[PDB]
Formats: sequence, C-alpha cells, structure tokens
Amino acid sequence: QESPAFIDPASWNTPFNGIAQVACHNCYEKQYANTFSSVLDSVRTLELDFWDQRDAVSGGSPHHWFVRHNPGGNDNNCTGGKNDLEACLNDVKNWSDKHPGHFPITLILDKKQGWSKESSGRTPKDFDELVARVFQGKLFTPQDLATHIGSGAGALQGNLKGKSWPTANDLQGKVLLVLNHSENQKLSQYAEARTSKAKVFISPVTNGQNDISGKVSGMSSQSSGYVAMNNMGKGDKSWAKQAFAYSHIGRVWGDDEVSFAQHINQKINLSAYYRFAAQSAGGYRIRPF
Ligand SMILES: O[C@H]1[C@H](O)[C@@H](O)[C@H](O)[C@@H](O)[C@H]1O
Ligand SMILES: [Ca+2]
Repeated sequence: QESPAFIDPASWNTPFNGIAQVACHNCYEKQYANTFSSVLDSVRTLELDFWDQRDAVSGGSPHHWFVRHNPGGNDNNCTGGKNDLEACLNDVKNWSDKHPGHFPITLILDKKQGWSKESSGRTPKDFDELVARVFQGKLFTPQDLATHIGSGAGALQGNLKGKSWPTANDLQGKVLLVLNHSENQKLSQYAEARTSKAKVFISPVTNGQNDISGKVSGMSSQSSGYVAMNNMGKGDKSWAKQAFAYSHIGRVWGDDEVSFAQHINQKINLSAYYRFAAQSAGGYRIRPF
C-alpha cells in the first residue's frame, strides 16, 4: 500500500465513492506538465483528449487514436509524432507497474470525434480491445462494480443508490477508465455496443436529475442504466450532491477558482484543475469527505 504525503491515510478504508480527489484538467498538454507520467507525482486522476483523425478530416488509422487539444496529429507530453493514445495509456501502465500498491488511478478519456464504422477500426469494440491490451488485469470495470453491489451492469444507475463502492484498499493497483464526450449520444452508442462487457465507465454530461437517475439526455433508457459516474461543468456542479446521493462518481471541471476544500464541501469526488499541484486541503489532494 503506497503512502505519498498527498494521500490522507484515512482514504484507504473508505469506499471509493466516499473519497474526494484533486484531478487534472487536460494534463496531457505540455503547458500543464513536463511529462504525462509526472502528473502521478501529485494526483491519481488524469485526463486524455483523443481524436480519430490527424486533423478534423484526414489521417486516421485503424486501432489507433491521437492525443491533442485542438481539431488541427499528436500534441502532448506522453512518451514519444508516435506519442499517440496508446503511448499515453502505456505511460500510465508503466507507472502502475513501478508502484505496486498504488491508490487506484482514474483516467478520464475525453473523446473528441464520433465512433467509426467497422471498416475503419475505431468502433467501441476496437476501443475496448485497445484499452484491454494495454492494461490487462489492472482494469476495474462497470461489471466489476455491478458484481460488488449485487446488480446487473445495466442497472447500476439506480442500484448504486445506498451502496458503497469497493474501498481504495480493495482497489489498490487498479485503473478505472471513464469516457466523456460533449454529446451524450456517443456514450449511449458505446454502451449499446458493449453492454456488460464494457471496459470503460460512461460519464454523461449532467444538468438535471434525469442525467443521474432517469433517461439521460441524449441517451437511450438501456444505456442510461449503465451510468455510475456523472460529469459536470462549473455551472452544473450543484448536481454533484445528487451524484453523491446515488453513489455515482461525480466530476466537476472548469471551476478552478474554487478551492479543493470547497469542492469537498460540495460533495464532488473528482475536482479537475489545470494547476493541480497547487491544490490541496490540509496538505492532502486525496481524502474522505
Ligand atoms: O472540455 C471539457 C473538459 O475538457 C472536461 O475536462 C471534459 O470532461 C469534457 O468532456 C470536455 O468537453
Ligand atoms: Ca479535455
């Protein structure tokens, strides 16, 4: 079990949903960290923005995605033009291998384009196959959570209410992958394709109760039932209290002028900051609420 100074030791025996963290915002960018791996000196929740194409219209290849911020190749601080998604994911895998006993790592995979058809090799299945090939047994997935709470994975949404996630100690050495997109439709498409086999948690844009516990905006009812995480911008952060009530992992981004301690008091699990190292509460970046 690791013990970097930034983790409150009380965290280990706390259910994962009861833990507040400082997270990065876009920390794959060179301007926010010298290397992607260095982020893990400060936090356990990271972010990658991934694109199908080299620019907006051209340059894709099967089984491969690029990592950069703007529409336009690769522009990031991951190991490596061959510093692609796979390279960034391998940076995390390698850090994990070098720190047995680590607090679970959460990676926010912020998808920037749509899914491809089969022939282009960038379907939801292709994505799962990539992340599985890289992380292997390190992943903790929605089916794993569903088994933990005694639910079907397609009924996590509502069956999580009143339940505890595994503790951080139970999740030592694990990696949790989270899918985001500006359009919830792309999450619905991923969940309809992968169902209980999904390697990645979907975390929809959340601006109403239905996005936590009902038919999520932009998704089918079937996809909605897989929701165990919720993603909020600054203006929607009040929804974190309901994510907390439903034992969904809530993330808030864009609220950098509010302190970690204040986000804790707002029941936000993952508080995303550009300047992550500069945030703490009582010297910690990970602590129970
Ligand atoms: O630009 C935002 C921001 O990058 C967030 O960190 C992310 O979770 C979103 O999905 C995105 O649209
Ligand atoms: Ca992003």
